[PDB]
Amino acid sequence: YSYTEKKRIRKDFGKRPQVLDVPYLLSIQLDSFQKFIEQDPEGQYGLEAAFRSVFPIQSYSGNSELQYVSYRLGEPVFDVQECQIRGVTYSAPLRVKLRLVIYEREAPEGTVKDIKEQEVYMGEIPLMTDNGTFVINGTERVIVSQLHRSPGVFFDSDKGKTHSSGKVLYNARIIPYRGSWLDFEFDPKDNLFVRIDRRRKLPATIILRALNYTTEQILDLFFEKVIFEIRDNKLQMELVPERLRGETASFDIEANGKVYVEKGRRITARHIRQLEKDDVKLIEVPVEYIAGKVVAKDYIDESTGELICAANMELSLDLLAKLSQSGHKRIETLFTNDLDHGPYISETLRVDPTNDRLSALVEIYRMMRPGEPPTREAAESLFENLFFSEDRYDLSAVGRMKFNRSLLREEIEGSGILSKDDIIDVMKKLIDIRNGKGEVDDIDHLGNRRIRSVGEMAENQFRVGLVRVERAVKERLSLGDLDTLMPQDMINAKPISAAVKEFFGSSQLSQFMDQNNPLSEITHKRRISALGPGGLTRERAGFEVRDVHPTHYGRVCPIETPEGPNIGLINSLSVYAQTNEYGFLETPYRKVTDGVVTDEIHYLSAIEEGNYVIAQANSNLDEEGHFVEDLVTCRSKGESSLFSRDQVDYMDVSTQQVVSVGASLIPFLEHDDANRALMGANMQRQAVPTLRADKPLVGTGMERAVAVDSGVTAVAKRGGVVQYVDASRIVIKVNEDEMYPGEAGIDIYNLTKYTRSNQNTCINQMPCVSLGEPVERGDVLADGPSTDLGELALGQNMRVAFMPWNGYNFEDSILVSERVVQEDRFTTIHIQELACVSRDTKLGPEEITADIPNVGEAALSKLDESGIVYIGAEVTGGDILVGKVTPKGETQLTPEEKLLRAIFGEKASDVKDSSLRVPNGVSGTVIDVQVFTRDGVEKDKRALEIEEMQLKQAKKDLSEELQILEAGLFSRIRAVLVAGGDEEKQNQLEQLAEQYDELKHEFEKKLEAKRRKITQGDDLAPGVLKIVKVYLAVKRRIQPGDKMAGRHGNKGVISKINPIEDMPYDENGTPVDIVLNPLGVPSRMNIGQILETHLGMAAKGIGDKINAMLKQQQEVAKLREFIQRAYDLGADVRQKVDLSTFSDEEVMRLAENLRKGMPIATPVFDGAKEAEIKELLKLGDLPTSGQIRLYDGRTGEQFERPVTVGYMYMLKLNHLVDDKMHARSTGSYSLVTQQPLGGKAQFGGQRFGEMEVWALEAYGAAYTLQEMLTVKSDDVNGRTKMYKNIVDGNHQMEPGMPESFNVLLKEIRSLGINIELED
Amino acid sequence: MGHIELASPTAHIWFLKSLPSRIGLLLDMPLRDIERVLILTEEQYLDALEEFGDEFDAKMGAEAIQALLKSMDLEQECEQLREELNETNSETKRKKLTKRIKLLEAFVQSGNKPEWMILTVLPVLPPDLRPLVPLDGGRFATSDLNDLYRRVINRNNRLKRLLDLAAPDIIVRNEKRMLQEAVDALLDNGRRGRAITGSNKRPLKSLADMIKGKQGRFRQNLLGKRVDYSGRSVITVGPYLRLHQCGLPKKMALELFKPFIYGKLELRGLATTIKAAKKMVEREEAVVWDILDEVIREHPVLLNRAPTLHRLGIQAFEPVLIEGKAIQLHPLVCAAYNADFDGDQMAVHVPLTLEAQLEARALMMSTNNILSPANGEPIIVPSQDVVLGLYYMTRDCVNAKGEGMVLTGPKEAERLYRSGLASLHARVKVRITEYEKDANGELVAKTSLKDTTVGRAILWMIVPKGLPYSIVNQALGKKAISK
Amino acid sequence: IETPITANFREGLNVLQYFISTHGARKGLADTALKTANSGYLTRRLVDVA
Amino acid sequence: RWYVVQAFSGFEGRVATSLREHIKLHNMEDLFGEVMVPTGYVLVQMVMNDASWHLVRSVPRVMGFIGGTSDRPAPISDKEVDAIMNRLQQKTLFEPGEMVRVNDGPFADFNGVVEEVDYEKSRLKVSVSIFGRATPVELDFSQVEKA
Repeated sequence: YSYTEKKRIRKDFGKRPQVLDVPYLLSIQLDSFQKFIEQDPEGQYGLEAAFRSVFPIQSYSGNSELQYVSYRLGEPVFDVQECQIRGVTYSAPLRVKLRLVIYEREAPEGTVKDIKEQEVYMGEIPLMTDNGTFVINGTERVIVSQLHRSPGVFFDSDKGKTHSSGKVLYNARIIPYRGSWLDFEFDPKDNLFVRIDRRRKLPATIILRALNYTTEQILDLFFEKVIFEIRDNKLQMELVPERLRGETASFDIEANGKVYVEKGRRITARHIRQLEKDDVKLIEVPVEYIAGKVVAKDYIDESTGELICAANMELSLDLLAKLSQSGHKRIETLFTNDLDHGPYISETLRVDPTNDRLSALVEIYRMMRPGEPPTREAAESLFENLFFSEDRYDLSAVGRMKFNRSLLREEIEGSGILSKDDIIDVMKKLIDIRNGKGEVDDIDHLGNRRIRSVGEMAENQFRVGLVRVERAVKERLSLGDLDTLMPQDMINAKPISAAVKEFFGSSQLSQFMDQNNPLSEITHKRRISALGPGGLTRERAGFEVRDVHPTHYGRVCPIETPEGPNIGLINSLSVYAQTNEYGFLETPYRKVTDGVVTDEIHYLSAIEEGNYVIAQANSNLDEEGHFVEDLVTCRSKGESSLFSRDQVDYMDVSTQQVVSVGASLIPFLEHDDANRALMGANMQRQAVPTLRADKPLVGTGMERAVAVDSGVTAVAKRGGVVQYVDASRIVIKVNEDEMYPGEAGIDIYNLTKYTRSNQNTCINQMPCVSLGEPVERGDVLADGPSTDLGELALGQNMRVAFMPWNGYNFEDSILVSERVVQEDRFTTIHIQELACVSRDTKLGPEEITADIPNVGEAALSKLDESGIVYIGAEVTGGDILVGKVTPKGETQLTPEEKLLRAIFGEKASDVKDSSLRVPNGVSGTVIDVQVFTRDGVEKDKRALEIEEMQLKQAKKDLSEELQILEAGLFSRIRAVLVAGGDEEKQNQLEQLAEQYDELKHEFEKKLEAKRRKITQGDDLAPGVLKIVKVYLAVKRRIQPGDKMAGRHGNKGVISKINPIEDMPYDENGTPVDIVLNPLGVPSRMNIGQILETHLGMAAKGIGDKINAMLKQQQEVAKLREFIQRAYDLGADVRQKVDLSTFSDEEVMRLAENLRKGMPIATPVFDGAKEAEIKELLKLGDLPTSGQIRLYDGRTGEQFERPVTVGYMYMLKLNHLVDDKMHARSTGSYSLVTQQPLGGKAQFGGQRFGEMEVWALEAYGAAYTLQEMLTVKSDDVNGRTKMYKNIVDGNHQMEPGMPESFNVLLKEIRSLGINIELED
Repeated sequence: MGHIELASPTAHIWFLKSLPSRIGLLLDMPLRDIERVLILTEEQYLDALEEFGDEFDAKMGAEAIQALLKSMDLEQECEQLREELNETNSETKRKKLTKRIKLLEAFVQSGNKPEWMILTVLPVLPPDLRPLVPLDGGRFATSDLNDLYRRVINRNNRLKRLLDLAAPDIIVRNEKRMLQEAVDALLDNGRRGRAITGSNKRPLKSLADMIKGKQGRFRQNLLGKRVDYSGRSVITVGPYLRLHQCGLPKKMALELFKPFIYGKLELRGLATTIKAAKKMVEREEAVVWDILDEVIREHPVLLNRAPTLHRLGIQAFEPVLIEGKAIQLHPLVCAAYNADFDGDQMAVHVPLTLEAQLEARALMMSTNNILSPANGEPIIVPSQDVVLGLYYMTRDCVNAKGEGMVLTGPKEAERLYRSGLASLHARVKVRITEYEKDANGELVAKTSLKDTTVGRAILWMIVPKGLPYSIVNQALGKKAISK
Repeated sequence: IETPITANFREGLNVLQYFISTHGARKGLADTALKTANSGYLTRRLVDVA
Repeated sequence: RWYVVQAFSGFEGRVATSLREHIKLHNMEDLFGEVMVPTGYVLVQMVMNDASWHLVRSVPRVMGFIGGTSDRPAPISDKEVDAIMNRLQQKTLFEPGEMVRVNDGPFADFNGVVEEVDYEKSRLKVSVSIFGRATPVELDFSQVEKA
């Protein structure tokens, strides 16, 4: 066991022991980007795959090469904490080694001269933090990973009701990475088809006709042949015992001196053997067969020289005379049996009018590009150039891995270009499924779904920014003959920087993070959204796919799926999901080497998994290696069934492999329902960070890995002893290791406080460990917002009862006591940006007030002398944030202006207005203001004041760095020089004092490089001079209507809070905090709610006892033994850890932090039974019923039945009162029509819709319709002539025309139709 | 309508491209040709053209719809179209005679010329109805309604200038195609590919998409939307309040009911005028509250959910004074709308004037509507804590403290409330004073001793005269509470 | 399938018993959600005939 | 990529089709995908090359390309970032015929040559290049920098 845990330990419960490894959690992002931004010494995925493939580029026929090797990265411009605060994109420069090559006229492979290396700055590219976030414009924005239809050969069903005429379909889907789509198909006329890029239906013959196969060359390569023979002036056959199956005998077939099969009957297993055993190769055949059967090859008259039947043509007897008389030894026909080898292809080649390549080639482009006319060589180019190219078309790796998996082949790799032998087999195996045999493929199997993460998405985004410049490069390389520098000017920083920003800026992928919790933050990084670029749309989705399929197992979690229009489309990964070498999903399983469940684990892919026996989790194990249960429950072939012990190849290892992080933090899923579990995990993301956090006392076990791997809380990298703890910053001596070059270790941590997020909240990091204590490698030093001692708090601990209270809990509503609000528990700061821009002119720049004019009777004393609001101020009403003063006017320049320059004794002219102000209704307190003024024009007093304090800090920090680093080095030398004990002695002091003076430059040059950074970083965009934001914070309180819920799924709204006095009392006289309804619990279903509460009491009942030992000042040995045995026993479990050694200090502090709630850790899949609950209830002197008849604090009397009381661990949620509550009388209007505005911006509109109008009409009321739609909405002036009529009390209505409907008339008028009010 | 814009040809779209045609009917044309020039398949036509030699020549552009109607009429089809049919007899002879009667049955409403199909003048919307959507608050990036109408202007000049400067039909007819490309994107955006592909505007925004973006012009027009004195509100409970009441908040009530608030303060003499009151309003006052306690009883509140479908949505309630933000109400009426109070928005309507105020408190309230419009059963039927409590008291209880002590009537409820004797019991006889209106005429019938349980007997004195009493409490109220 | 579940929501249960319940719960959620559209059409449609 | 073809109002649209007119005369494939007519500013989709530039120089003269430089559209960083780089390079020594880089007023993001050097008045009449021409304006020793 480690340190910091020895303050608040949880009771480690569960059917399974504590020896297994947990991954780094946010590795899927990190371990992706690392590879994509790595100097990989092979053709590996990221940059060097995107570079070795793309650039060995030449000129158009000019023979001026550009050959590439390696790349040069640079130093970062600005750092994380500061530029997030600032509002600048996070990017680094790129130098590139560029050696040019030019070939000579008529000479093979040579070099004259390459000038130099030269190199270019290749624009700006963003990077990932150590936390695992991108930053754009000073706001954190992360891309979500994708799942789509993967590359490779796949088949589909689409049965019955697709036609809705009693017909089954069969279709192809050739999915490449890049380039066009190929859709091979089937029709009801037994034929093959093609729809390149979902276009129009055209034959698949045309493809064969196109790709090196004409009439004859098409038919030769399919399969096998019907060899007819004309020998001794009679028709004969070369018969094989394979082809006759599934047919009827038509004629008397006899050979080899024995009669076998006659007319009428069908063939059995008895008849086939007579062809195999007695040897049948050559047989005689009559004429009437050949009357209907179809010729295979072309034949020609050797005498007259004419067409003896074109390919795929039916026969006649008059021809048969001429054709047999001509001189043919070998005649060939087709098979085309309906059951086996169907008439697909044979029928197609007859339908389509043409034969040669010419027309087939000619047609495709006239269809590819309609409207435009063709050429001879535009045809020859764009087929070879479409599909037969390493540049335009790349099937790459994982495609060919799957493409070659499906077709049953030895080689998994082949040609980079599409080859002549591939599409043939692609064509064939589609018909092989259409004909009848085999089972239909499914995309539902996760074997047929590919993982791309944001780095593989960045990969997809890089090569376009490489190809778009290639055009410029190649077109410049051809025209450019002179060699006066090439890789400096011919490359620009514009197209590489811009093409990347198109996706990372404007996409559904790259969007605002929902940073309101460590959970929320982590889990946005670990999700999958299917709708996006190159995938799903609103057209195709509805049913299927959204639902779980068998192959998910422990890769993707069904629990964390956000609801809305796209329910079950956005899903989250499991805790223990990992990526393949191929780039897929995997689940770990313990190798069962015959009858031994190993500790060493091997992963297997979605296709590789199915064959071997994959267990379930819950099982028992023996001593030496053997299995306990005779008939263990397992899976393999997508279903659960019974199997033997030794045939098991693999075991399931862990409990929570299936479930996700946020879902594995809910206790007792296995007593709760699957129904209510889903809305918990979704709304568990959007929870408010409190000022004071309380923890969960019913824990799980996941909490310790999540907060550490989050990057939210301060994580200690190395191990030593804490120096100076402050609120601001914690400094720590290393002692153990010492740094590489010198000057000791020393770790420093800049704690973030009173900071802002994307969803309008507060983020405060707070200290944990004491003033001068020791620290290890990987221990929590400072807890962030809503976090506490290596535990994720989110919400708080609440006394919760389960009864009605004259229905103050009517309909899943909540009471709340005043002792909740009085303990100052759920307190939160909702923080809002109130920003202003003034300048951007072509005469005079808008001045920073220094005055503010002129309205009222008080405001001059409220605001500072400078212009901005003073550091901290309570804004109430409609005051000013930052500035006014604008240079309007242009009246004249008469005497009156020389007579206006002292009423307004300021500026050059009588001109001053406003910028922006505090909104009416919103009221809060200022904390810290930040200024960003353009470099070029001067700043205010405050813009200096902030940075001047920063410059003090800049020198103070470095001098404080100097203090111990000089002392630590020089005193270690001074002590040994005393311990040990002239020209050379002067020479030493010279060289020493030279090193002293050389050290003097190190700090000054670092300082200068750092002092440059501060003022220079005040230039965001062209044409925005003043960017000042007033940081006004609104602390919202525990008010009626605020969001409250349990972890299991009890959404509810506070009714009206009753006071403490009127709230009840227990036997000991301890009131209940929150009260819920018992009425939701059986309608929709929760037993976990019941269990968590009764265990919450159980946890805190033992907790209440342990305090008393310290409240009485008793202690010494006893306290240990009560806790020892509490951890020693909780109804027969493993992971049992007593307080074994625990000789002072540790115990003293363990108790100190573990008081008034001894926290349990109950698992998810190993949800505790009632024996564990009750034994802990027994350890803490509590009823087994969980039901005490309590005297009311109100009336005084006891209830008839015994009321269940618990602790629910209720939490708070985001959408509070103010967000939903709006009410506005009269004021402003929209720009189109004389109606009010949309919402959450200007006027309090709040729409009615078609639904409420139909309602309104039926309510039999003419006025209450008209008032909403004629009197007081559509007409502004109809309101204003009624503003006249209402106040006095005169009344009566007159509308006229309803204004909005003139837009009906007018838009039709502009359509080119006539509307005028005639008659 | 500011614009004129005279194109050297024309276009339209409704009349060029729509599933029931008009230009296709007035000429005898398909749409496919009126689509591509200016039924079989494409390759079938090309092969049919290849087979039927020459022929051909070539057609024309938009003028080959414009000039067509210069010898085309309405009141004159009726002596012609059936003379072709009259050649291969007969039937149609009468079809004209019927249509002649149809025309002679006018002439109040008539069918108008087919020249009006096609626009030598291309009309444009007025200034106010097309504004710039601001990006920051002063930079004014390209609107969702003018980029294409810049094109109408762009189209007329290009032709009027190259007819002056002389240009080939390769440069002239393609401009007529490009005259049709946006003038056919300007009034309709459907069935074809045109304009910008997802930069500022996601689709294209036509006058067709302004009238039919999704499902008509309800939103702007029919629906009106938004409205003065409107509010959105959340959830509570409300037990102390009545069913014929409305537990409003503090703050939102003052914001909405403004015009009468001042209308009082001005004319009576509380505030000096309309104006010394504003300064008093801006700062919030104690006196304001006292004045507005009076109007609340005189002016109701109409409240609904975010989805309403029945005549059980717009049920209205008399406001009553409350000092709490979240809106308290009845518990019965919640079953009528169908909400389990876990995040259900409750919108507000306005009860102004005198004439409109009649229809609130007289038609559709809680004070008024009780029994079902659809069913014969009650809608006012409880769920959860109501239902339960009643049985929880009205039950054949196991023993209890009591056995059986007999009681008169007024003494009952209390002895069982007082001490020892529980509330449930089972089995206590009572002088229940019942009344049954037999043979038509007020409260007839006399007292009786009948067997019930005791929570039952507690209730059976609240009893205002009518019902069976005790007969009905016996058994249960299972579905009988409603019944 | 041939076989069913055999245990109770109150009692301690198993890993692979919750898969099949989520297979159907996902259907039930889309059932409750997508029906608001169809009813919304059917509410209108009938009133838009009357 | 997107390059802003500056054209003249009235015949600004004429330029946008005069693109597509001359496109067919010099024809092959590619380059011009989707010609946007947004309106002095015509936004035109193009990858950089020598072709189509020669065409613009064959039929002018009202306006050319927009961005950073006329030869190769279209960058985004003008001269303020150049004014940050000049700080590391550093004079108040100004004379007739030396380049005197402006960075204050409406003459910011622009360079110029000093015309008149006043020592008595403490001004530099720096000629800023705007509209393919010159603009001579007095800007302080600080309101400018030596190139």
